[PDB]
Amino acid sequence: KNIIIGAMTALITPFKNGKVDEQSYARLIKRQIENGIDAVVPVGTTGESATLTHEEHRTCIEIAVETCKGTKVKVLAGAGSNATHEAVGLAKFAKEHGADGILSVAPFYNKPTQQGLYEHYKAIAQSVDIPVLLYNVPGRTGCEISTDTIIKLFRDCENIYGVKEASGNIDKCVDLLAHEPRMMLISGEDAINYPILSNGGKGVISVTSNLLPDMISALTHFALDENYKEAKKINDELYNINKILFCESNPIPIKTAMYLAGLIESLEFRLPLCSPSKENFAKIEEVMKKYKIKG
Amino acid sequence: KNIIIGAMTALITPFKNGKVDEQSYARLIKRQIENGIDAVVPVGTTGESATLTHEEHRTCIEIAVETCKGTKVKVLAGAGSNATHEAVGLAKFAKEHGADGILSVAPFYNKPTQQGLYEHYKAIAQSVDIPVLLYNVPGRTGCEISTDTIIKLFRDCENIYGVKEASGNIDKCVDLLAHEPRMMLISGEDAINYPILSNGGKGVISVTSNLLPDMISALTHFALDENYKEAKKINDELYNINKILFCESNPIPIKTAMYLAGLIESLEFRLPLCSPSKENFAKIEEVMKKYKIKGF
Amino acid sequence: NIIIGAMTALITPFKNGKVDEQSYARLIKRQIENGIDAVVPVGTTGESATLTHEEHRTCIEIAVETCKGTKVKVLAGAGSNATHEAVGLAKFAKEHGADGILSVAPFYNKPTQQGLYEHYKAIAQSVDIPVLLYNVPGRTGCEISTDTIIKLFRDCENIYGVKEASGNIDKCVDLLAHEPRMMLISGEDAINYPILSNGGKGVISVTSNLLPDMISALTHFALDENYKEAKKINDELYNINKILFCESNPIPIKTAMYLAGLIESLEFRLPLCSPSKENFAKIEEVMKKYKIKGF
Amino acid sequence: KNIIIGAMTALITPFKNGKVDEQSYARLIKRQIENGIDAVVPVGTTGESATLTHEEHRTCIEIAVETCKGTKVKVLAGAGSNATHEAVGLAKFAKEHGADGILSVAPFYNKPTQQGLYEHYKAIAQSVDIPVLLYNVPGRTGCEISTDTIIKLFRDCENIYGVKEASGNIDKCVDLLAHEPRMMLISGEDAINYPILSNGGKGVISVTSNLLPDMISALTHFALDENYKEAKKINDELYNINKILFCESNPIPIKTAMYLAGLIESLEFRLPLCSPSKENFAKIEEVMKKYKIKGF
Ligand SMILES: N[C@@H](CCCC[NH3+])C(=O)O
Ligand SMILES: N[C@@H](CCCC[NH3+])C(=O)O
Ligand SMILES: N[C@@H](CCCC[NH3+])C(=O)O
Ligand SMILES: N[C@@H](CCCC[NH3+])C(=O)O
Repeated sequence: KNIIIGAMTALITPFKNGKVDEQSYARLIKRQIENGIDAVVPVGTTGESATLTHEEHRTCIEIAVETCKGTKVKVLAGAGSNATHEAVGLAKFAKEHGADGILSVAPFYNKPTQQGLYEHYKAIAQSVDIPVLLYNVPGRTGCEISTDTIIKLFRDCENIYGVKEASGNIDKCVDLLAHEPRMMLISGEDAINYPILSNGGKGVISVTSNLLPDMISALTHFALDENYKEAKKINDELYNINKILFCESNPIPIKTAMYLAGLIESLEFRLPLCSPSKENFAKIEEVMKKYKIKG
Repeated sequence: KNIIIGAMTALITPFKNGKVDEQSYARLIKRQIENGIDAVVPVGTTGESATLTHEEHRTCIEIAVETCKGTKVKVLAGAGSNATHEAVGLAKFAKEHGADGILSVAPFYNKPTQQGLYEHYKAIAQSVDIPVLLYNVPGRTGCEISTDTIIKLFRDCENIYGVKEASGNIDKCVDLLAHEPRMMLISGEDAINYPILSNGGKGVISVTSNLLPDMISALTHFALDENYKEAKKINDELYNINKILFCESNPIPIKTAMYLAGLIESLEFRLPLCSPSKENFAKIEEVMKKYKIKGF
Repeated sequence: NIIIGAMTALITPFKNGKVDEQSYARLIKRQIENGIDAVVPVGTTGESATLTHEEHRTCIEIAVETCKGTKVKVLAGAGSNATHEAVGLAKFAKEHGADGILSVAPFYNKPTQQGLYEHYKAIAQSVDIPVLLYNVPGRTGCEISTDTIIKLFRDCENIYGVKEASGNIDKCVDLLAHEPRMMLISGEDAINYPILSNGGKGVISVTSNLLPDMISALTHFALDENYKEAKKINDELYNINKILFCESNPIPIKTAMYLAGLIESLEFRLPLCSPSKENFAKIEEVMKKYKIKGF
Repeated sequence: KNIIIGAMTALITPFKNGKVDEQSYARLIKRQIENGIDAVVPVGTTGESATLTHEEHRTCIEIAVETCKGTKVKVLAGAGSNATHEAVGLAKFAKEHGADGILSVAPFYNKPTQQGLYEHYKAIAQSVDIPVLLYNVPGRTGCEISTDTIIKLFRDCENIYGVKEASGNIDKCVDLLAHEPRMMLISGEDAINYPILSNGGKGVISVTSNLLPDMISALTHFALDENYKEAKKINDELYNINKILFCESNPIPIKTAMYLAGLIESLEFRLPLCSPSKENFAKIEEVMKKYKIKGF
């Protein structure tokens, strides 16, 4: 099956005076390209997909597809929804508008059964032909795509090729690849990028890469090159930034970090997201003072 | 402060051929109305708000308002979203179209901070001049509105009057009312309706009441009338059905039970929701046999 | 035959390492002087884990003699994660004048529900005094399931109920809806009233070390079905009830006793120890809200 | 620091007629030595430490010490307790009767604070002069030794050299080795042996090695040799046995498997442990027969 692996970036969606800032967005994607990043994920969790209108969401996917066209870099379009008909709609759009594949989050809030999860993803996979990456983030969704379901879907569906794991559970990671070595396990948690990669994971979808695309890109390629000494080295030194970028909900801290680095104009969120508390603000800028940020 | 309390129902949304069965929807509300229900909650979690379009969502509110108009049964409209701008738009439609107040779920999925939660609700509360009931269901949303935030919202916003608590945390309920006895604590967890009411809760927003509106109605009014022995009696009897209705994700069992009772024509959901396992179907069917289920 | 009502998990006071036995008697007298219906020598609040049998059994004796000739009963701590030990403890408490035993679920070793049944069955059959089960999964690492609690209650005459310390009011509804004959005892102070209002017949309290009159009043107002008054006290008590667990029980309660001049010295036996300076201030501050009894 | 690393086995404690089968114990330890284990852990959790008397506890250690004498195999004695005086008492015997070091579990049930955990272990480490390995298993104890606490103990106490981690938390394993690279991180969770080792872990204390000591020792040695591909392969192969060895509480499945393998005479537990459900019995037999088991 066709895949999208390697060092991938969960793009922040910068805001300017309320509206999506289409210049910085298309610009930041270029900064990711010119820094060793293999793929970009428009409008994921980090891109505030919840606060974006279906039009704005569709716009960002299109921008991402258009800024990358003609490069090595791929676009993994965030197409998740807790309503299957929307997710399909977002899936069909990405395909008909030229994304390489889609990252489809597990339905949040409505807590579907494993059966419902299977049919949800089957419907999405069987309405496009592009690679589909599952996304398991139970802390946010209130639901867990079981290994059984994940593997079931991988086998039943031609274009479902893996899962972005952000469940903090390395046991599940071993479980996945022990019973199903053919799948692409993607790290969805920055602090444990290395352990996932060292167990056969084939890439990451990073938040930290927004700030430090070089460090994250190198880590993954070192790990993929099976240079575990160097990949662990980077993972170890990135531990502090990886943890501090979650002292409050992503993408709050990362945007704050992208702001302090001059990479974006305004520290601007769409409610219910907001700027962090001053304490966590102090903690971020301090940790930032320990790394070399490029622009 | 103006409020909406008593026996309330988280209305299921019946589908027929994929579309909302509006006649059936109106009819189910009538059944709730005539069985002692004080207010109805169109399009909550139980009404599959996640998979309705904004237009269907708005229609269900219209149907609910139209059906309760003339009765003193209030319409507490589900207006929550994980986007403040959506939540405000929904809250404004609810106001403009006759809803007596709204129910606003804590933002799900995007895990806002307590600061973000406060501003999210303040923005909503300032948008309309009708009662706003907070909704805390951390198991679904991935976030918890802390007791302190709840009390701040209640004290800072004139139309925020309470919270539907669905966390299975009785300590929190004790915490809420020990510090702010003026707020309306609403049970959103059927199994423990009585413990919440008996600690000062002033109503329930029930899933069970779709099937047994009379029993839930009587439970709440016994409790509200301080007849705790009779309220507890009913709560104990309802424990079986109260648990079985969550053998899978609400509203999967309740809709199955409604279908089994002949109260809705077809057992249809919108994906990712679907019919329960054949086993749970049999378990629900078996548990129903222990209860007198009022018809239309 | 049962033990219900307002019960106190007695603290075990230390002076220079050894159990201050005069302080123990004075405290127990103080509990009796304030309407407490039963005392629990050597519970978790009594630091059973760090005591020797020489002391575990000294304490029980003192409890028996101090209560000898009053209406106040003695529910001895007699639990262990080893059945042969718990049986020995059960037999001791009996052979030494205890009116009943409190038996915690086996901690650490995580027995099955089958094992939990065979454990308690062997305990109840060893002695002829009533046995109160103790469920505190946050401490033990296991939970006695509702079915297991009910089976034990039905299969053994002297198993008459359970001290519940799981903060799960649903389980309390479950237990009393299916087995309304058992004595559900509250083991979490903050939610004493909601448990009592659902048919609970008593509390085994930490706060009643400090405020025995109020806890005794609460429990008795609820037994008389004056739920209005029981709720008032429960609400007044919430703050002290919560602060008494700002650190692990019995660290805050012993600190409070010390601050109230009720024990000689703030002395724990390791691994327990003094609270942080911060929590010391918190505890001291919270205490001011309350009128505290002397001897 | 004096250390004890490598492939280690949490020894089962076989009972015949209620008493510790001393001869079978030595026979099992001998089998471990022959199949390449680096250390054995007498009377830990798997050793049913909870139900053994002090006489038996000490007896088991001495058997482990005397069997390992004249070999490279070390004895890491289980010597934890949730009372510091008893833990020091246990520690003092283990040191005086041959054990190369002690494994000391975090105080269970009484939940001491981080400050308490520090003073607990400091009192242990400064009362005997043999290596001490911390044991963090919060699911059994109810408390967690924080990363900061572990590093403080490592730095302020000469003979504390690392921690057996059985919390299924790889993030914590990263935090530990990233801030204190001299830490001897030992896997205490068989299913994640490889991921812990691949991050700089220096050993395992295995339940599975009782049954398959060759595979566990091969896994650990491969990982220490930077041969991650082969170490992962084995870990992947062992995943199912590593998981079903916990369908019921350890050491219930492992002892069952050892009995069905003919490695011990009888399947006796001391209460509150007991024989598994007859269905879990067949489950264990099923999984074990999918592996190659060494005799004596
Ligand atoms: N805020 C809603 C709608 C999002 C529409 C697509 N960006 C949600 O998170 O599901
Ligand atoms: N599916 C989106 C939009 C729902 C719109 C109708 N309530 C959500 O769950 O928020
Ligand atoms: N600390 C040991 C011994 C307690 C002795 C008194 N029962 C335990 O809790 O198991
Ligand atoms: N049940 C006690 C007994 C300890 C005796 C020495 N192993 C405990 O686990 O602490």
